[PDB]
Amino acid sequence: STGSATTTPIDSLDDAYITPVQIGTPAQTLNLDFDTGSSDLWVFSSETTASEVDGQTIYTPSKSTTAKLLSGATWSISYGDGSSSSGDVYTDTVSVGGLTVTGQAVESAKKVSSSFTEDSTIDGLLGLAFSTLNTVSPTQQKTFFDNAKASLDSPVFTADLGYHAPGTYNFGFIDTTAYTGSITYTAVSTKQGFWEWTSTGYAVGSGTFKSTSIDGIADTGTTLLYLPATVVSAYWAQVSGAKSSSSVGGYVFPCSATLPSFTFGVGSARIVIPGDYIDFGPISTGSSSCFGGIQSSAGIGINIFGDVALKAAFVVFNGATTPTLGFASK
Repeated sequence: STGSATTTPIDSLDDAYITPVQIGTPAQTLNLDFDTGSSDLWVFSSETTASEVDGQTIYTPSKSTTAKLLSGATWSISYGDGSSSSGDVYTDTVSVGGLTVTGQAVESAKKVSSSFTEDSTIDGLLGLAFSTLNTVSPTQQKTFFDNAKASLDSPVFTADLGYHAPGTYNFGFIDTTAYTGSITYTAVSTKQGFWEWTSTGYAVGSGTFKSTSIDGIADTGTTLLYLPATVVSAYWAQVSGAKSSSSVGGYVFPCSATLPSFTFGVGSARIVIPGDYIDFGPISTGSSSCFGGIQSSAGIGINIFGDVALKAAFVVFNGATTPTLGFASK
């Protein structure tokens, strides 16, 4: 089997991407944030505290003839950005882009933190990291990909995120029309439960490439590119008037600037992030200070190749017995 779904930016900045997911019988379609940096599929629901729901579509398990309470199971998650959610668990039929899993754990939120409530466009998360990170207790549950894997034509999914445009998530096949040149594959460590890999270095604009190992994770659920402070300083030094602002919480730059590109290495290959991809717009409405898309990972404890980097590539998440990542230009 295969599946193929379109993923759409939630706003004009590509702050996140949502993908429609069918849950239950008859189908209830919710728009979920596909997150290769976590392993829970959780949804706003009929059980979510009413004051914490503001415009999201909810899953109502009592309206699904295939929903079953997973008795005794609870979940609770805290993300890198300080947001959180928790609740109880159902199993139900979940379909993505025509690919169906029966008996998927659907984690129903009883509580969500304010950042979830305030984002009316995201109805929940679909985690695509390794199932060792899943938070369901006392019986840990499998991701949608891990449940689908054995049925797929190939044990892979691909992320093809758009810049200010829709893109695609495919399951079980590699669309050879969706990228240019060849896919370069690179080793993955699953020791922290992430799609963790080592970039071979970077360049800023038309500058020389610096060969240096940068360990980090491929994370579709993180908006920005978080790298070591040395690398980030080297990038922003090429932008007149850019500075790190403790009050704003990262590097800002004059909205009048033209940003340089950023290149990262994948083995002997190179992925080029155009400068425009690194502009996240005014820090507040009407400001002439703009927020940068490349930020320091200092204090986060890991480097994160989030959407700013991934949207410059066609990315293969290879779930074979020994997982690997693939990157192609597009």
